[PDB]
Amino acid sequence: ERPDLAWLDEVTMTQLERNPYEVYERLRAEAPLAFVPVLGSYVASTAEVCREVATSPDFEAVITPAGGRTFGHPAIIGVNGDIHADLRSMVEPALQPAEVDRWIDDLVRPIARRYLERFENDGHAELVAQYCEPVSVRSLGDLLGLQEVDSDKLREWFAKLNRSATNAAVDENGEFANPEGFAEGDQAKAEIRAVVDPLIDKWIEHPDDSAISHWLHDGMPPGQTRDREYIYPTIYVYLLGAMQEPGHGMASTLVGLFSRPEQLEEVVDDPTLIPRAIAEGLRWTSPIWSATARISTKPVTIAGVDLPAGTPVMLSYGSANHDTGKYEAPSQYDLHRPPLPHLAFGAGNHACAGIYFANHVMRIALEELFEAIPNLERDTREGVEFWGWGFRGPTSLHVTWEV
Ligand code: HEM
Ligand SMILES: COc1cccc(CO)c1O
Repeated sequence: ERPDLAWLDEVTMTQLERNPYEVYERLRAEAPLAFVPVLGSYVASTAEVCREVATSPDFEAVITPAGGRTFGHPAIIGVNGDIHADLRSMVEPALQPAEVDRWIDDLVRPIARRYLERFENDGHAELVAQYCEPVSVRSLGDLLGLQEVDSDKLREWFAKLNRSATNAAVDENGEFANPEGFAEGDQAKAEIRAVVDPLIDKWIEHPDDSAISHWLHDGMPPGQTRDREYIYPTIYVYLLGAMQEPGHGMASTLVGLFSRPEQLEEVVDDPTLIPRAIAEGLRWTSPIWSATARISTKPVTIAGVDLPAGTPVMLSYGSANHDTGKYEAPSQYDLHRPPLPHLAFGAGNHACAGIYFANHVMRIALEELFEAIPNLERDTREGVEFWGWGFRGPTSLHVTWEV
């Protein structure tokens, strides 16, 4: 429809998944709010537009089409008003900074040590599968009450939910181009139900300190629980992004540091720089790259585009974090970049609820990794490939060290 952007008609889903940064570099210059045909949606690509849409009183949350097919209702990311307020009040207690600080060290540090002991003397490792993902899912899984769900299974679940929730491609008529791509999401949800329904049955009668037990009971009249159908979509939301993203953030931060060997050495030598390294890592390759959206509630003009009411806008925060209006050479990882605001945790009333927790998980994991393997080096025989448009991270991270 927009004539000068006719080249967007030839952008493919595979291209965006393999590397979205060249298309989005053009979008940020040509059309900070642009309709991308293969995605079937307007997309916000700059920091100014993403922040404006995410915080505007004329927009509210909406789930992406593939997200809605994957999660249903009421996914915390896709609802508003009283339901959103209730779901926020449900999840926020265990994520409060004063609460996290009471137990985060005793949670994550023994988990990190357990996985490190399996390989720290091998001299080689694939850190995504052997360390980053397991620590991320084991830490959250224990907090949630899924202690008996193996980390291999949690990792499989977030991979399947990832592919289902980012199965966004549409055809010429706006219909999903790959309808078969939701089936493995449906299979994961069925497996999750078989595992979690007995745990809920038990928590209803015998509450404990697990987060899901508290989701059932907190704030409820005596003897009542939230219906499991009301909380399952937020359980699924956790089993995708809350499980996946801290592992993604760790791994991207390591890849970035390896790209700047002088900076990797600084951080190993001075672990107090790890939080700064992670913040730059999240900006440099945002784990949640383009997974959420908002919808206009009235006619509104954004970046020169007059949008009717009811218009969805995808928030490509991963592109916003390479906005050259804010950052110098954003495609380069730079630990010594001035610490500026970033959008890797989103913005507004639907901004990430788990920032403080996530930052500590990533911090502790990297502290223990560098303590156990100070001479870590990247395996330069194997290149690092990143994959993902909705969620983005390295598919593997082969490293070596002198034993
Ligand atoms: C590095 C790790 C993480 C990153 C980069 C990240 C980023 C994000 C982003 C970009 C959003 C969408 C915000 C928006 O639409 O404006 C989000 C939402 C959310 N995140 Fe995080 N997240 C991470 C980890 C976690 C963890 C570990 C948890 C839970 C323990 C969590 C809980 C949530 C919740 C509940 C929401 C939905 C908020 C709402 O819609 O009201 N996140 N996150
Ligand atoms: C915390 O988990 C999520 C955050 C934002 C988006 C999704 C899925 O679209 C998530 O699962």
